[PDB]
Amino acid sequence: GGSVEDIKAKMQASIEKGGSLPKVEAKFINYVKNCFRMTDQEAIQDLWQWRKSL
Repeated sequence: GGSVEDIKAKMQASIEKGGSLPKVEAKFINYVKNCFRMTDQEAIQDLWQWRKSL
C-alpha cells in the first residue's frame, strides 16, 4: 500500500507545499502515530530519526 515510505513522502509533500513537523519527540510520535497509525516502535524510531535529520 503505502508503508513508511509513503508516510515520509506525504509529510515531505505537505512540508514542501507549506507544512512543518513537530520538533518534539512526543508530539512527533503523536502526530505520526495518530495521523498514519504509526504505532510501531520501529516506524516511530525511523520516523523520529528522520525528523531529527529533517
